[PDB]
Amino acid sequence: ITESERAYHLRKMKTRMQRVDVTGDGFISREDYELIAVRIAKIAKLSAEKAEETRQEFLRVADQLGLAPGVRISVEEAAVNATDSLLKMKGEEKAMAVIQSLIMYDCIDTDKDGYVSLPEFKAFLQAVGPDLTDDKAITCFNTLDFNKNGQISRDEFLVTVNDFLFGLEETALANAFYGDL
Ligand SMILES: [Ca+2]
Ligand SMILES: [Ca+2]
Ligand SMILES: [Ca+2]
Repeated sequence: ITESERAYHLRKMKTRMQRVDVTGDGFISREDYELIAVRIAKIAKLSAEKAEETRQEFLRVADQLGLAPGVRISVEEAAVNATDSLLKMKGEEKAMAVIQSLIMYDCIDTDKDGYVSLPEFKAFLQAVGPDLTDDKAITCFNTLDFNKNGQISRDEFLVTVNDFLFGLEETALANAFYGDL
């Protein structure tokens, strides 16, 4: 792994943590996960029943990540610890990290039809990136939609996640993920 490779990977990890920090305090906490769910519910005009299910799902992810009440990790620490951890992983641990990431797929799938639609992916991207234009969100969606069938399936999401977490050189995939480093 080169110095340029490591720096690229850190840029990706910084993008991830800055996008997740929707509260804008320079930390990652369960408040961030809750706000992303709340914003998705507004953007996607979810019913009150679906909005609460989605809020609970995001908080469950916060719980799985260890973001208990009062726990806050700086975006700087989060990003550094991510590049360090992920770049040390061998094959079996990589595979598990990728499967684990699919919990985020399920969160974004708010109608639970097992696919991520354009509305669902757009709601997610604009929840974490309020500055991202409708056009750019569509571009990001089209990047993940490998077969151009109008939905992001779990296979498409998974191969994208793998490149985002472990990729060492620039791709359109990694840019669409959050998207825009
Ligand atoms: Ca935050
Ligand atoms: Ca769906
Ligand atoms: Ca597709």
